[PDB]
Amino acid sequence: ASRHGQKGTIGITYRREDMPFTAEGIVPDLIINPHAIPSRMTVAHLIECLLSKVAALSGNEGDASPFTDITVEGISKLLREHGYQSRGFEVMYNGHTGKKLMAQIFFGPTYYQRLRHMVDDKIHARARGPMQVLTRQPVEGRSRDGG
Amino acid sequence: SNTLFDDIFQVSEVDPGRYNKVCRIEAASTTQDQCKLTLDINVELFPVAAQDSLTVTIASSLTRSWRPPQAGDRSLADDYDYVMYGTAYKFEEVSKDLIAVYYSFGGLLMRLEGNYRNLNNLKQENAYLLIRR
Amino acid sequence: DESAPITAEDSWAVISAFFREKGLVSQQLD
Amino acid sequence: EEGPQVKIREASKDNVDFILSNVDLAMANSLRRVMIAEIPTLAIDSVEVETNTTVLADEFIAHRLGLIPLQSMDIEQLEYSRDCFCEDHCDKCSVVLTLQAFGESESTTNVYSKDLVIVSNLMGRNIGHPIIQDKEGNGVLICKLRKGQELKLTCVAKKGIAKEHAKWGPAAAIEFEYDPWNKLKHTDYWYEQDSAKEWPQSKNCEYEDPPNEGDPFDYKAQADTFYMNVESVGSIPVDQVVVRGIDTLQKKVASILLALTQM
Amino acid sequence: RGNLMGKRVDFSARTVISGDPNLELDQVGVPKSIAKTLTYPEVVTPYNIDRLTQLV
Amino acid sequence: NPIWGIGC
Amino acid sequence: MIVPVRCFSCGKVVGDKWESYLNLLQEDELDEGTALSRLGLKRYCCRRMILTHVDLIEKFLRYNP
Amino acid sequence: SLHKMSMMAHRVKVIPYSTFRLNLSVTSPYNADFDGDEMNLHVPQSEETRAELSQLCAVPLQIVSPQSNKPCMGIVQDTLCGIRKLTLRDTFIELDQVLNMLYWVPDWDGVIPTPAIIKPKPLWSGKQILSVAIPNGIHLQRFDEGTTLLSPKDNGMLIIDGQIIFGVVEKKTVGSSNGGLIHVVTREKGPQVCAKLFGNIQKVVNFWLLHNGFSTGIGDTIADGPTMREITETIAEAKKKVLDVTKEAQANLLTAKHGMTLRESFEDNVVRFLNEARDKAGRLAEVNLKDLNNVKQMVMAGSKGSFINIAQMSACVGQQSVEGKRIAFGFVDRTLPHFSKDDYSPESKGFVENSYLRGLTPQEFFFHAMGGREGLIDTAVKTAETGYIQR
Amino acid sequence: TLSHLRRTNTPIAKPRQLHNTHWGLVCPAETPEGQACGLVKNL
Amino acid sequence: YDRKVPSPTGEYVKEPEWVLETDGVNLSEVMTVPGIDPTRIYTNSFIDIMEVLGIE
Amino acid sequence: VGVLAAQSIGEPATQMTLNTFHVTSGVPRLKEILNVAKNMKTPSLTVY
Amino acid sequence: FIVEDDESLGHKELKVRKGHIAKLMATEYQDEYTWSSLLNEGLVEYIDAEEEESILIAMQPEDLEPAEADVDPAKRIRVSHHATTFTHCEIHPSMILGVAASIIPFPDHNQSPRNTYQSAMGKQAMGVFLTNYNVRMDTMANILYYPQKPLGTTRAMEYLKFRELPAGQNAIVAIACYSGY
Amino acid sequence: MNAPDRFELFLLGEGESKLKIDPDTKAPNAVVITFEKEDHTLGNLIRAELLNDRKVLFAAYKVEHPFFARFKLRIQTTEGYDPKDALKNACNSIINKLGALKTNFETEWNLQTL
RNA sequence: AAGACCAGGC
Ligand SMILES: [Mg+2]
Ligand SMILES: [Zn+2]
Ligand SMILES: [Zn+2]
Repeated sequence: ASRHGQKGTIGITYRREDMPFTAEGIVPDLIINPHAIPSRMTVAHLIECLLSKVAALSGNEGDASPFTDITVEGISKLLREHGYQSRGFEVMYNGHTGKKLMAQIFFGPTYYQRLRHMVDDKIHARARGPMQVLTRQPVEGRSRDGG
Repeated sequence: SNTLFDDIFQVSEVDPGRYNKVCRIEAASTTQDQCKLTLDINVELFPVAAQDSLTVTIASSLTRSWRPPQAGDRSLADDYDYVMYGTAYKFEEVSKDLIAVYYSFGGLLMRLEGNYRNLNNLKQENAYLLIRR
Repeated sequence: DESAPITAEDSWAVISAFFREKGLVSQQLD
Repeated sequence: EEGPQVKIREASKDNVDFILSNVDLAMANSLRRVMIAEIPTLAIDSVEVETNTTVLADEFIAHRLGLIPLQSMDIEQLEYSRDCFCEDHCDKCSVVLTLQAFGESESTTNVYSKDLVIVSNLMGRNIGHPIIQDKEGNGVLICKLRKGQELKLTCVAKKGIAKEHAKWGPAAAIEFEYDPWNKLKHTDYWYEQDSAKEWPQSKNCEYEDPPNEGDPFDYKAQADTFYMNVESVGSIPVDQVVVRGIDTLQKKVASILLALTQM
Repeated sequence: RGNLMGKRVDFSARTVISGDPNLELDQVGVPKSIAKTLTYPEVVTPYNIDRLTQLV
Repeated sequence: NPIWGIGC
Repeated sequence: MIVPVRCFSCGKVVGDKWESYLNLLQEDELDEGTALSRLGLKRYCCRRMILTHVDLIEKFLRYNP
Repeated sequence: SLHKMSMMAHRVKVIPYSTFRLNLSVTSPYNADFDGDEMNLHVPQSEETRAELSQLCAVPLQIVSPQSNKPCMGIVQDTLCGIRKLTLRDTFIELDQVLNMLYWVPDWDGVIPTPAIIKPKPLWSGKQILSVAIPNGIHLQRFDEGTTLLSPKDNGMLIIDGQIIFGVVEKKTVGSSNGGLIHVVTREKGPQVCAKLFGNIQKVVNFWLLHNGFSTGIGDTIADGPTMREITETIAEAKKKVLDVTKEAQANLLTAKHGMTLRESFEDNVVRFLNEARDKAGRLAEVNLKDLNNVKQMVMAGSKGSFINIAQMSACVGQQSVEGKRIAFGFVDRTLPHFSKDDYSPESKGFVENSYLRGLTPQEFFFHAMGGREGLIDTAVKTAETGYIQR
Repeated sequence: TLSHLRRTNTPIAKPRQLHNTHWGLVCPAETPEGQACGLVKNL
Repeated sequence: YDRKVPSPTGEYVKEPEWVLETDGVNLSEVMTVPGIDPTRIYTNSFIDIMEVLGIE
Repeated sequence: VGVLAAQSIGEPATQMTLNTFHVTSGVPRLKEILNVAKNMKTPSLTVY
Repeated sequence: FIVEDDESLGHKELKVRKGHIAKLMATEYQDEYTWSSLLNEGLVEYIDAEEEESILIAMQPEDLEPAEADVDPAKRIRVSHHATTFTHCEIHPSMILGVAASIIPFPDHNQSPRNTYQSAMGKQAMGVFLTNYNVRMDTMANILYYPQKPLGTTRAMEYLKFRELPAGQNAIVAIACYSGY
Repeated sequence: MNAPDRFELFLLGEGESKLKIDPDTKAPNAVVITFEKEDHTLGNLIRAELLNDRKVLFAAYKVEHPFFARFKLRIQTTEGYDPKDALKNACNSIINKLGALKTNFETEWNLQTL
């Protein structure tokens, strides 16, 4: 998850070839769905990306701090001085065929926290295991082999 | 294996209501003053502006899969510059004994009007549109 | 002018001044 | 000479810009990825730690070395440990390395990939060398250590490819573009008012002719010509990372025809 | 209400879901691990003896 | 709703 | 926590470049962005790699046995 | 588990990696998402136990929900969103792909349908291929607004013999809705046939989208250069239509609408003023976002968000509220200590005039929190009291 | 850890609210979902 | 209020009619008042309705 | 049938808000009703 | 900050001046003018919730002060300072936040209920909880192989030692549809 | 924990042919070829060069599911012309195209100084 | 082994 309640789990993992890409070469480490934006409304998320795509290129630390004097119109101008679209979007070629993508993408470096909670600490399956004493029913919890 | 329509119209106008690659055009006939034409079209493949002299045709012929080219050395009932395939759906009667069939080409709508193909224009799916100049 | 107004970017040093002396857990210890 | 054709542009030791024309995108792309993922290389794979007082953990360093770039020139005249008839490994399919690091210089002693020995018999073939491109002469700082912290390893390198692991592919980023002036219309530019002004023109637009308004939309035209750039990490010379690629893809296309015959 | 109207049962498993766009509507991908844990009492019958003696 | 309007 | 050999994103090596960078700062007195550029770190993928590393190992090293 | 559908029998597919992999369309019944959500699985044990599980609890039998006599599983997100694009008259596909697309439909008869165009380039349209997924005998008729047997805006929906004739396909035509092409295919063909229908409509579309791509970025939330102005002054003027009725109240120059307090009636207008203001504030941008704006697209497809959303992100966030009335006077006669007593204005009572694209001011930012805070509250109360009433 | 130390409790629909008086002294956002929500404030 | 209703000419048409809504509840009495339709009166207090008009 | 209608009813309730904002309705109302309350918050009564 | 119309050279004005400030960036650079002095000179006051009731606080120190004898079409529209009654000014509005939100970028641009969530997930990310960790015998503890201070930060992070103890890494995101996974 | 061993993306496992060819009943003169341990890299390349032999009546290919590195290729040709052959040819045309490429890239290279 | 309490997950 990022720092915007934009939590999500891994569905699959592709490699560089399979991955979609941009002329520069640059390829994503993560691909989250455009659908997690419209109703979540968390826009700053969208902004941190832009800003951070500049701070990436400029080496200068990008301030995101609360109520300051920094705007979306401003950052966009700073990103045009470096070379890429003033809004982030970039052209991409579908990793399987190489043909361009009819669309453009919001490709940009964003901070992501690796929340604890990895699958292999939850995955649990039982079939006739340790039975309780008083009841004689199964026992509770995956740790004690429960059901 | 015959033709089912032949007539030259004149583009009354060309409309692009929010379509970067398609325009629905309309034009009246040069023979009768009863035949109108409404047709969607690929402005990208075949450009067209207001006031043009086009010849519209129909019919079924030159259904198993669809062979690629190779017909370079085969029939070519393509003596035109636009040839769509589609189906017609409704058969409407606009007052009097004036008829009007509706043709959709896998997504492209069309309407014809008049009354003299009382034994020419069938009610089948078959239908090849043709156009030239 | 050791006596002039004070912009926004200034108030930060004040805050810096705060934690230099109180630290995130003042409350508990205090 | 014949079919598809190259036209190299400014080329160096760690890059190879060039224009590939008269080929189907489909085929350009195929070659694209083949470099990115399936060229045989040589990386450390097995690490036998003996002593280690570093603040880094065993498998953390282990990882590190997996990534350290080794030589892979005559990588092709070596065999995959899986095919070699030797229980485990040997000179005929592996490269063994040593690493000893005692903290003596009372003040941060560093462990660079340069500090690797090559204990097994190279059999006289370019391979197994700690690819250094660093200015001083100790590329890739493995790790630092203090006063009396020791660290003894022993690495074993093996063939393998980017599929098996990223620690293999010698590619590392590859530029690819085509038809900078959207003529083929393989894209629909996003925009607020003017696409053209708001969307950066590519440095690649100068080796192809501009659009020209008066012309209707050409349809029968196909994706021909691709402006690329092949960066390398070392192991294999930027040139080879292209040749060998072009070739492995071929070897595969081969067996598809070979496997065919056997049937 | 705690032990009768509802009890912990055997032959059950639970983990994390993630959708897969290549699975018939009614399927449900189960981690090998789990399938190798949950069993199913199938009586020996001259139709499945052959396969069962193999599975065994 | 709450963060849009009363009625909403 | 030490420098990351090779950039996650694209793959280009970057282990050696640490000292070069942390140096072109202290002495040659050059600002971040620029240092990287000469160190040969073009596209942001690898850029972010260096420009964001927080070398903890240093502090860890400050511990005794 | 509050549904007959909170439990359904599935075909087992052993796969690698540590996770239960379920189909998307069977998402809303359980009501799950993938942000960490977990699922319980039970295994039948008798020969009949199994049968009982497959003959009455099979997912396919469940497609039409008895509680609302309509299906309860449709096409969500990507598949929906994209199925829309693929349908537009502007969407064309050439042989190379029209082939790899037909291949993905498993039931494909092995026959490539005659091109919707032959003249210069032989092309096809989504409407065409998407249709290869629809079984024969499926007749569907619609009619939206200006919809008539030649739908101009390409509205409505007409499918005859199992071929899309006209109209675009989205939530309305393929959702868990009444007329639902699904609702119809279930009824006309059966649990089975329709259950397969998903995967197909899916496989084709998802694949297609994989290549056409789709995204969203701040750019989708910015309003025209002048529109962002035209709005500002729709709040200024709206501000004065408030200052005005406040002057006219601080003079006793207004009568009490029977049944309401002189004060209450004051609010009743302020509220109805800011609301109507806000309402068009957004509406200016709504029509200001072209048929290319991604956010718009994701709204028409019906796969996520609505007007309101755009509004609060590109125009005006809105008025904040708790217990039904604009931010109270917790501090004797004022909203925050940063305010002059008795300030009944909107900038004090919690009206966020700013858009998310622009950013809330401390005050705005705070009220907003107090507003959301109320929200979070019941989502953390009605959660189990609702469950009791259920029980 | 920081967060944990700067935490507040409150023995058990109006208290959970973010009051005006809360400005400056307590953080408006950080506060647990479900169960106890608003009965646990951070400085 | 909006009350659809039978035009003499057949078709149903818009014929809004005034209505009085209260803020309290007594029925047995506000029913026998000259000027109301004790065939349409209605309190949301079902408890009452049953007591006055029969469980049905 | 019963368990069916039982859920069929309670389900579309888990999807409502405890709030009675934006006459006593929604969540608390249903409650009010199922309890066969002798003193609802909003009694009110419509006469034509 | 205390305002007091103590200006025999104008109007109402923060007792604190740019001379007091740079007098701090003095001792600040020494790594004798702490926070204890900023208070022993009546330049700042400790206002409890009760006393708050009877004061008037100005937000931005700057703007909410100098007279008036156009504006940017981008920033958020700001109301005014139509008053001269002010008694105190806000050190900084971005101080009404606690540890949690302080790490959230542009919390003034998201739907408040979301910020409230991240406010919780942060206490569940990975990183470094101390450096001595290598000499700690605690059950369960996780360290992210390679940390990374964010490409974008809060000025507040500076006191949350966040830059030296990150909770994550800067991933090369790409918001798009693809395999449908 | 449940993920396969990486080397399953290219190595054929216990008795398994790269190719398995099955006749298609759906339509006449058609086949479906199962390629094991492969991907788009090779699939799409073969698919492509077949719409080149204007003697091939059909040619699409697909990856059943991403977890498994395999893929199906369906081909259909004109009368009395076996597709398998068209697969050979279109496959050979591929190597030549690349054979030329390799060469044209080597002479080209040598002429470089840097 | 059973319980209690705190914490956290959808
Ligand atoms: Mg969830
Ligand atoms: Zn060997
Ligand atoms: Zn990189």
